[PDB]
Amino acid sequence: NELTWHDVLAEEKQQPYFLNTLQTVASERQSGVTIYPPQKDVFNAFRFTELGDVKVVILGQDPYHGPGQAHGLAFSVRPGIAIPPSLLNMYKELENTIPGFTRPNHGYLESWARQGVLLLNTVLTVRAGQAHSHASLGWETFTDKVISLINQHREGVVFLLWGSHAQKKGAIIDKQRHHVLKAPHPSPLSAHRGFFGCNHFVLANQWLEQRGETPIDWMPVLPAES
Amino acid sequence: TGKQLVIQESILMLPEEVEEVIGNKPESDILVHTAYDESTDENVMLLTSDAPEYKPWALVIQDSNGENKIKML
Repeated sequence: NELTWHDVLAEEKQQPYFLNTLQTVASERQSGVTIYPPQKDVFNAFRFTELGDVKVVILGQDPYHGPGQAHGLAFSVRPGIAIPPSLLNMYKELENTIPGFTRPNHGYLESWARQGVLLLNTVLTVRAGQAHSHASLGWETFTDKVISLINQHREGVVFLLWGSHAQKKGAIIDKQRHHVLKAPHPSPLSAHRGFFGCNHFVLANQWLEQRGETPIDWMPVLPAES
Repeated sequence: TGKQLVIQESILMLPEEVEEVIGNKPESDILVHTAYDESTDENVMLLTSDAPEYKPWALVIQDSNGENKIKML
């Protein structure tokens, strides 16, 4: 029953707030301003991980306002861009927590995506070099819905909520229908004193096997094609 | 060589999250702009207010082991 990203997203795509958002962005592009996640990538998060495969959920704010960075997935960057501060620290927690681990050489996380790790940003677009600029367009009300549906039609999903903004704030899920772990943002300004000791990655994997579901390989891999 | 202090990311934090580190409390939302550097293994952060103002609030320098050099702007 009702099991795909057509879930409401068949109505939540017809809705005026959502339609207007798309256009207001469409215009801005065409108007001369270069908005960032290329229109082709904007929805990658739902493309690499279908509603039924969502095992873990990591919430991000908005995308990278720099050239060539963002590609539709939270935290992740393209195959050759400098690993960002917060993803850099995310690697630190893994390098220590997950004993099999060892650090990659890039911040491309499409691997985690295709293993069921939803890398969802709360606002989907941003203006070049202007952070949180599209924070008044409605992506949040679209993204809230998303989270609602997951909390409605799914069970046993792990939500990794980092930072007072992701955590709670805009994340009031059913504590028993799902597993909600909280911690401070991995940003250098707060990674230490709060984040670094949490074993979210390991814990998120301990609870899966516990349910029989296969664990997540948290080490980045690299394909491509052509 | 005079060139670019490349901000790599900008994290939005609530005032109470910042107070928790800085010791001072921002009268609004803050945007943590971070530039990395594997030369000195340093994290340069510029804390400014939410869009569209971006009014500089503080500057924080952090070293390889997490020590913070704070300065109010």
